[PDB]
Amino acid sequence: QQDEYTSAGNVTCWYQTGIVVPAGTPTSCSIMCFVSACNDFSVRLLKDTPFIEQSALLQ
Amino acid sequence: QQDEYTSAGNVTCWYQTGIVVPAGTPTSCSIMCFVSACNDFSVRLLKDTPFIEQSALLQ
Amino acid sequence: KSCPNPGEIRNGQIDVPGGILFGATISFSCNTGYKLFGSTSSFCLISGSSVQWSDPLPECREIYCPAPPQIDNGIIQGERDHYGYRQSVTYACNKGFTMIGEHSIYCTVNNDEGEWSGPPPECRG
Amino acid sequence: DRVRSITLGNSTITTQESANVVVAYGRWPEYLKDNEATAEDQPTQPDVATCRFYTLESVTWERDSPGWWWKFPDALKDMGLFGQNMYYHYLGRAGYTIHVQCNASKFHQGCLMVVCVPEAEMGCSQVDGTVNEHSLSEGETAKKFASTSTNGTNTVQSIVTNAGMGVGVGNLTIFPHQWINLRTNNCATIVMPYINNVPMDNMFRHHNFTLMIIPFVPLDYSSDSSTYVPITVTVAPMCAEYNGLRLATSL
Amino acid sequence: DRVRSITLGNSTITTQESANVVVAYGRWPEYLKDNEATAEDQPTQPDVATCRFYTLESVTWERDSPGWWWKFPDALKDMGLFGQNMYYHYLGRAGYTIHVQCNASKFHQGCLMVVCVPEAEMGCSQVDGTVNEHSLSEGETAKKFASTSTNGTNTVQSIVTNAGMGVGVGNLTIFPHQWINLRTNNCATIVMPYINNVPMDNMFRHHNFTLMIIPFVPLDYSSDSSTYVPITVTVAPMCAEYNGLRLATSL
Amino acid sequence: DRVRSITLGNSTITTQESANVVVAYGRWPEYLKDNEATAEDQPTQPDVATCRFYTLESVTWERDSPGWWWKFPDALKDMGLFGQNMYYHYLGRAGYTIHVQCNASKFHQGCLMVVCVPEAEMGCSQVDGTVNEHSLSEGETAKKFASTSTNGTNTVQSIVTNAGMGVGVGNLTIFPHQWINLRTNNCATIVMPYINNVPMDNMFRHHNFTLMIIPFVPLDYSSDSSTYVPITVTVAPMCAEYNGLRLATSL
Repeated sequence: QQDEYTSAGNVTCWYQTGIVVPAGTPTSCSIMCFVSACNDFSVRLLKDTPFIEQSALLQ
Repeated sequence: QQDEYTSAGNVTCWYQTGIVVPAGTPTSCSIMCFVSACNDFSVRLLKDTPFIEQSALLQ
Repeated sequence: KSCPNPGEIRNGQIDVPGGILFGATISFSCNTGYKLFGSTSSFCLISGSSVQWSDPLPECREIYCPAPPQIDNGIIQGERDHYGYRQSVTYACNKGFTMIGEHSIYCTVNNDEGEWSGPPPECRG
Repeated sequence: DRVRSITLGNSTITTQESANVVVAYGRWPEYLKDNEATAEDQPTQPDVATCRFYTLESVTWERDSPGWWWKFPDALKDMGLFGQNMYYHYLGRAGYTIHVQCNASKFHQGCLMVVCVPEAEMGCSQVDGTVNEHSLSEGETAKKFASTSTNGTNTVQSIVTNAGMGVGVGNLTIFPHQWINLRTNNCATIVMPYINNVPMDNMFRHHNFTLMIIPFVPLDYSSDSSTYVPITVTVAPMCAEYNGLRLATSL
Repeated sequence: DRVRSITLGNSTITTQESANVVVAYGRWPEYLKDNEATAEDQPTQPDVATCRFYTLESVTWERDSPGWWWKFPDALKDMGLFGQNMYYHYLGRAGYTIHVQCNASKFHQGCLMVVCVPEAEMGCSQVDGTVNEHSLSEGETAKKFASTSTNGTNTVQSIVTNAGMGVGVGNLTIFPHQWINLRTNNCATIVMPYINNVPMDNMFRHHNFTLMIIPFVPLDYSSDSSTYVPITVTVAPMCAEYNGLRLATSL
Repeated sequence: DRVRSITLGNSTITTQESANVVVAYGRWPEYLKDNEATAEDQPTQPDVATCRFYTLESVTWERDSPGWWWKFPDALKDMGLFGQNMYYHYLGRAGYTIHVQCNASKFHQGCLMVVCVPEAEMGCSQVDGTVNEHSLSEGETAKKFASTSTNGTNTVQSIVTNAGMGVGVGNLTIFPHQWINLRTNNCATIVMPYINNVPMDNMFRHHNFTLMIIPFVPLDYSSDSSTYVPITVTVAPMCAEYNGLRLATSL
């Protein structure tokens, strides 16, 4: 639950030369980004996850 | 300063099969030619070069 | 205080001999083959809520040689308008006529005005 | 064979259609040794803060575009902790690694020359005149050649065919160079040692070398290929010393 | 693997999309040895003046074009010092190297057969008739098959599907051949020894073999691909002897 | 490196732009050993009649097409002597080799995810409801995701972004998967062992796993590239046992 003490930074992406296509190919392409943890990652101090929640039993 | 005694020849270039391009590429291309001397070249009998010339001092 | 960036006159040039700070002047020129339609210089003056440039950027518009002088007893291979700088005009003679002189004329610019080369050829009977 | 990676400082460059790497005269950047040195005091050698890949803004290769030139240093003078040591110090020394990056498709065609010129002393437009400093270098904004002979006071005679130095623009192949032929490669790398006639030299006064990018064969494409083809230049110092510290210069 | 170079005499051929090299029957051209020879006198062996790459004029592969055939020798009879020794001498022997060169883009498609046929005795158009010599060979100008059955006296029955010899045009794969598939390669090479039933044989009388180029799959392209696709043929003798010198023939 | 061949039974698969082969969890299909087995009687192992490449009908990748899913087995239940043993036997065990084949040109672009999901229990459209069996599997006809939230009784909630299981459709990379990026490869292969919590299990009751093909980046092309791009799926059992024979089931 990061604050601005333990902030981590920000990543940004820019064209270096641009996209060049011949005639007869589309001009609008797409990128995609896959996140994973390196081989020195670790987590600690178990807590509950805020993403699941109910309002009565039988759920 | 070659004459027709020490002439050297002439080079010439011709299509062997031709240029073939798909659809959507330009048809007019360009070649370029780079000249260099082989590893057995030599020159002798220093002279002045005709390419530089002046008409008074301070030049 | 600094005026915004002058810019870039294509087919031309901007000369800034003293910076772009307040009260600094800049000059405009056009390359060989273009006429300068616009202002010649621009100063860094006070503009309302900033300092900006006295005059906007000018344009270097192509200098054109006039239509090539036709010749009697002759012909021009695909005659055209818009004969800019360094462009050529090729002549030919008609049946039974002999060609004399420069058989093609190339457009240059002199004193900032378009001008063809030497006279077109002649066709002798 | 065509893949390559260049890791300098905290910066990396990946490439997949590289031709080779010109090392200027077979010579790699190195530090000033003890017997070729002339200054007495101990030099600064920051080594990771300054010897990394600084990327200058990119230029648009148009169909009718003569060329471009940058001057190093004075291009990297506002780049991080190279452009700061370069301010606080009198004497500086460094080599570079220039990576020029221009990519197109397989339906485009063209050919750039990428050439580093040591001491590219240039010639004003009025033969009886003197250049400015602005007319030699805009920083990271490239100056542009011209397809015709230029006019105007104090501005370099930048017709392409003479390259602003009075020589033939095709003989520039004597300098360390590469080409970018949009049918084979899409990047040129030149590793440039410290070429100069004094061991260390000031960095604001002397434009140690000039990078010229000159399209010999121009762009072209057909029905709806991509109209916009940019060129990006990355420079990375190497073996960078400074000597003679005092208060910061100002211009 | 696809690059190749063939150096014969003072001539070289470079190629970058070659499939392989057919050596006719696993056999390379060689000189007539002493125990298989029949002529008494000493042969001429010029060796560099005659065993080089002679290039014949090129033909335009159109969208509807049946094929082409040349006859060797009598194609190289006006080519340099092969076509001169071949005049002054009664008996001649030689193998060849045939390089067929046809290049297209990646948006074109097609498929040629390149096939060398020994003793390609041909059949006139009127079944009860006799060919000319012109109807078998025009020199370096190729003769052309026809997409339908031909008529006219003395002219070979040159419908493609029979190939002018009365056989099936798809069985020609029994002869030394290659294909030019405009999606993979752009040149075919066949190395052809001296195949004949006598050690040496006259060169004006006997068309030792026939080179047929037959497009099975025709050309095609789209919006504005290049309309003109030419084919060029280069032949180079190898191990060429002659015997029996006298005054020059005439035709 | 990109060429590959897979020979199973009397069937072969050739490929020339394969990326690699995912072996599900580093694990290859194998037979049930003697100490992990629970059924007493001797199993059938047909081995060449059932462990071969069965090809399901192909689907048309359109410009706006959410995805597809198949359920194995119950897709190969009408395929030869796999779908017959599978009828006559109570218990069955087998791994598979899934080869997905989709080819386009160099002027097309796209990206499929090909992912095998064990126990892909799915969620009905009415939250307080129950799926059909038809709504989970049509046999060899694929079921289709939907670009919006679906309605209707008994039909799986098949909005793509949740993949019908209630999870995020981008996290499916935890399962054995590949991509088909129409710029690099044109086939994905996943070798899938028998993953289940009992040694052998019935084949009509339990959909052992689910194959989902989901285009993340959609099709696109320009002026007259080929509009029709199909996807074909081939599955081949491996190490297939059956146990518990009796009269044939019926549905």
